[PDB]
Amino acid sequence: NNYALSAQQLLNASKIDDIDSMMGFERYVPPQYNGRFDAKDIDQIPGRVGWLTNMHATLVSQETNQGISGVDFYFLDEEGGSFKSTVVYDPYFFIACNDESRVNDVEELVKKYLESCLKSLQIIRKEDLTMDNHLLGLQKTLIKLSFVNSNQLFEARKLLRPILQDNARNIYNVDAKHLIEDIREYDVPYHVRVSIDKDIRVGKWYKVTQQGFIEDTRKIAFADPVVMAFDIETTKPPLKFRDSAVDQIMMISYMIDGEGFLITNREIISEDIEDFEYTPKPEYPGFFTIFNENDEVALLQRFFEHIRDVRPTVISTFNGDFFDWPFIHNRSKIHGLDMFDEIGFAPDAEGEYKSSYCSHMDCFRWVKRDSYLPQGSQGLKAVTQSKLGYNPIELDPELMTPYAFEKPQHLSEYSVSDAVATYYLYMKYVHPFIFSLCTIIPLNPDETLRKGTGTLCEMLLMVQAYQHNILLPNKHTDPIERFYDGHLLESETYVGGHVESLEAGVFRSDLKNEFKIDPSAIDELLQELPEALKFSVEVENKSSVDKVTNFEEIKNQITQKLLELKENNIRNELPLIYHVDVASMYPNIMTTNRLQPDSIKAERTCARKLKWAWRGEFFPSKMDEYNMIKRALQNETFPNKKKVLTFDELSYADQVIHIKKRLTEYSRKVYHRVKVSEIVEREAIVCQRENPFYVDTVKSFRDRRYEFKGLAKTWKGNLSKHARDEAKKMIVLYDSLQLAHKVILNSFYGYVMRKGSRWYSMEMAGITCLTGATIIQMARALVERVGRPLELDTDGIWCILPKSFPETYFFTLENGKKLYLSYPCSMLNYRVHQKFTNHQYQELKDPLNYIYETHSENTIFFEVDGPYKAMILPSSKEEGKGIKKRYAVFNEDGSLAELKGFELKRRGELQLIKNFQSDIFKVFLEGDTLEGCYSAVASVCNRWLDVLDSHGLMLEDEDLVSLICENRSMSKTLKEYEGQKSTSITTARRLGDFLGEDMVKDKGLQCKYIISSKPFNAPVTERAIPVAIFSADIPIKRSFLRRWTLDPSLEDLDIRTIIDWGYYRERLGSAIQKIITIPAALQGVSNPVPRVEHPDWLKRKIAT
DNA sequence: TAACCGCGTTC
DNA sequence: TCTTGAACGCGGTTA
Ligand SMILES: Nc1ncnc2c1ncn2[C@H]1C[C@H](O)[C@@H](COP(=O)(O)OP(=O)(O)OP(=O)(O)O)O1
Ligand SMILES: [Ca+2]
Ligand SMILES: [Ca+2]
Ligand SMILES: [Fe+3]
Repeated sequence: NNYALSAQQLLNASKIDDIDSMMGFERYVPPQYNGRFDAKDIDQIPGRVGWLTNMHATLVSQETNQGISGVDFYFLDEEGGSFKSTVVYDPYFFIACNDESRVNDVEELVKKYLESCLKSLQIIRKEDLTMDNHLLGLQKTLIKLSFVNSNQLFEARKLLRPILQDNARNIYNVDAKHLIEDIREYDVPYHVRVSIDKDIRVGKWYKVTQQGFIEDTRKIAFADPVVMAFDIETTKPPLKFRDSAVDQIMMISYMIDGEGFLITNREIISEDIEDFEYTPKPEYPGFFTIFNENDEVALLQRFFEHIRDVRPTVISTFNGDFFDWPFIHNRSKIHGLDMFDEIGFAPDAEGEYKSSYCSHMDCFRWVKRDSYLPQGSQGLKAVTQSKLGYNPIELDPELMTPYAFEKPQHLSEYSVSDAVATYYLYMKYVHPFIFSLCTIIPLNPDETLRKGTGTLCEMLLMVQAYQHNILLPNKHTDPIERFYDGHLLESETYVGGHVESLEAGVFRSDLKNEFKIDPSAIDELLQELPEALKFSVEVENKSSVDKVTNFEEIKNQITQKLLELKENNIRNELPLIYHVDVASMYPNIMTTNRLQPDSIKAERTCARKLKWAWRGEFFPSKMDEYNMIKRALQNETFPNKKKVLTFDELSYADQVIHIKKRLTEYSRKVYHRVKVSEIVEREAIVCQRENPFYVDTVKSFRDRRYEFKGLAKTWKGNLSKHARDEAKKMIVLYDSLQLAHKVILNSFYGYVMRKGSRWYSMEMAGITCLTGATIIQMARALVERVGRPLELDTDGIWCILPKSFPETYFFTLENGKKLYLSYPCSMLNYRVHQKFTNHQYQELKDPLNYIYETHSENTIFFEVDGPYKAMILPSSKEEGKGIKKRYAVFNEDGSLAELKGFELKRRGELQLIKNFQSDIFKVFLEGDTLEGCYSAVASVCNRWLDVLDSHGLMLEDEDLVSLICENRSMSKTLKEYEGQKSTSITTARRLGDFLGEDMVKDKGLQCKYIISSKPFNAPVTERAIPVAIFSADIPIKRSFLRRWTLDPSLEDLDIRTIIDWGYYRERLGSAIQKIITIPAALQGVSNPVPRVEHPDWLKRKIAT
């Protein structure tokens, strides 16, 4: 019932109100005032001020029978206390009409059909970007159906779903039902709807008054919530995962606002623990006090009791939604405790643990979304070293439970290791970012942390659409089929970024390089030189040439250098290793071109036609064959007392899955292919006068990210003097903050392609990509002619320029100030603004009379990364091909500048290749000549080959397994890969066989394997031996080690007997080839490690 | 062979 | 239900 649901949500509400009272969040109703809610005199109006930390939807009773929708807001005050306060706002959505004439007619019919759920209805008007002449002022008439609570709203939709689907009777010559076109803004989440309409945001200060919340724009900083972070280490069966059903919590470490506490279960932890200290850097103090308890239930209850004592409004964990919280929850139930009644936490619809007064900050969600760290470096170990600057305590999870008996202090100091890292990781990186993000995104801390960047973008866009009175579009629904010249398509897409491998090998400042400069390109550069340094001064640095002392001097110094290189073109010199890269490329291409989904028109100036490249992946079959297989499927029966289902009876989508997978069979059996793919160049018109609310939202977020990037460089430019340890401290703060916004910023591009988007446009996303490829290839077309481009990717070109090429000069202003000039950079930027500027950008100057001014927009700019020391790019093993998206770059202080894509960086490759790649790359700095350098690298390669050919003799059996184990992660559970083979798959099966099916039950299983030599002549996937078998009982070992070798006579069990050493040697050989010997070949040096042979295509090209 | 896939990168 | 995109390397599969 609708009155039953409201009754259920009402006692949830009274429970929450009691938990909030317990934790200090009593509902405050402000003193009554009947005056002007004048905002300047804020300190006269009676009420209570507070920093807003949370907001949850609610249902509120009479203070009729059903409740009223509202939102509880959770504040911290100025007096060290807390309070909570409720706002009510009627849920609402809109009905649109085919004909504006009879709008009241459909308004009386809706008053009839929704009589038992509607509360009120208005006639309002919003701007529809779909509508004709909306730019001249026209608006859309809509009925605003208002409701008492969120249940009546969904109830009205359930009644209107008939009427809408119904319109999809004397035939010899309209009713009110058939004028309901669609319904709008029914989707909007309620607390989002309140936070938007009432302009309330978590993280701002408000004075709560009877007239509403008053933003107090005076307070400088946030308040200071009491923050608590906790980790739990529990018992574990050997070589098995931790199971809440069987195991029990050994200890719970935690920190509350800099003070640490460890609670221990003295029924598994042998002795008792003294209050010790763990501070791995001076800035991260950690004095812990231990609460030694007896049983678990005593441990679980010093925990629950300590939470109520401190009443924290933030609790942080690391992966606490998947492991820590559900473990504590289930072990309290077995001990007869309701965690909700004790703490207020309970799982939500996604199984994540949330409370009302207290945000649950799982940092694992931050590192995964916003850290800009590779997944290989997203464990808490790596996250501490990267972003906190020390090496935390580390302990083998197999030694964990026995060290509880044998060495309790060590396990105690690994437990507080994880807690100190978690608390300070939250306070330095997660807390400032999320709560600042909350001041602009209409969500509370829990959802700001966990929602996807696409969805964060939708929020920001929905505030904008609303505040400019723009009617929200409904969410996009995927076309269930599309057809291309009769062929059913699998994927409709566009050509994305351009990326080129051009040269491989070692390039280095100390070693000369041959260049062949195009004289005709120089001629161009000096022709455009005069206007290009005017550009560097006025548009790059935002000044005037009229104020610069030495414009002609710099203009002459470049001229002779360019002229010298024009006559003496074929030159052999040291190179300048540089990187050019467009700053926020795709956003700036959108803002420069006024690119937004509502701007894309279809034949119906103000018109900037731009091209994109459409790619379809259709089946080779004809359409006669498509209906043939559909008829085949219709005659056959499908499963679900009704487990018998017509083909027609199933949803149009699921049908497609069956048609598509049957069509892959017929195509893979009549046409020898599953997909034919085709590029089609298409053009679209982009209206330059359309409401730029989307473009302006991306412009505003771009500007927000740019400021953090500029502050980062400002401290980098201030790095000359603990100055070298405090200036470099923030380089990371600000870079993190700029990198955190990078993914959200670029999601404004991806958003227009996302499922369920409200502003879907493939045309828009394709136009951005094609423009970006045209720009990057224009830049390479010129760098070819004056240097050697090494590697190019979307918006970036690595290159060597002749040492003779003009680089850096400083303009001087009458002020005495200097302006930075990189002629390699400004020579491209000037070309970009010549060739890619939008001279059709129209913007309303006077809205009151609809008068637009037209002007020229170009925010596209390259940026120069740096004069570098060395760069090592690998080469493919196949002829002619290169390897894209991998390389290493070094700074002139020897330090590593960039490492991209190599197995060293990726999550769980074969460790041997990871340690090899960690070793050689720095060795590429040694030697005095190109060949002397390759000889230094070779010496490292032979040392590794020595390890492999010696069958790791001189290597301990503990490191030998660490070095030869590959670690692949199963994105699902083993059941879902049915009909697939992989080393990750079979090693997971063989592990379920060995240790039980209970370790095959959770997704994301880490599969650590060895490839065995036996069974010989078998595919590599059938020889993947899980690594824990060698840690097992000698009986259990020798059983499975032969069931997997298919050698029942097997007796020797030393790892060196089982391992297919020829297999790992071929892998090491491949890494030696691609990084070293084959690029060596391409730079004219004979193979530097003869023990790894060149391929026969390279052997043929030594004699030819 | 040529085609395609899963994972985790670089954009 | 909630859900940013495409390009690419590598080691495995398949017919
Ligand atoms: N996560 C991503 N999601 C969507 N598009 C991306 C993403 N990363 C990169 N791109 C797209 C849009 C980028 O503008 C473009 C080039 O990427 P990239 O050079 O790494 O960053 P950027 O140019 O956007 O900012 P910046 O160079 O200032 O750090 O490719
Ligand atoms: Ca842990
Ligand atoms: Ca860029
Ligand atoms: Fe137009």
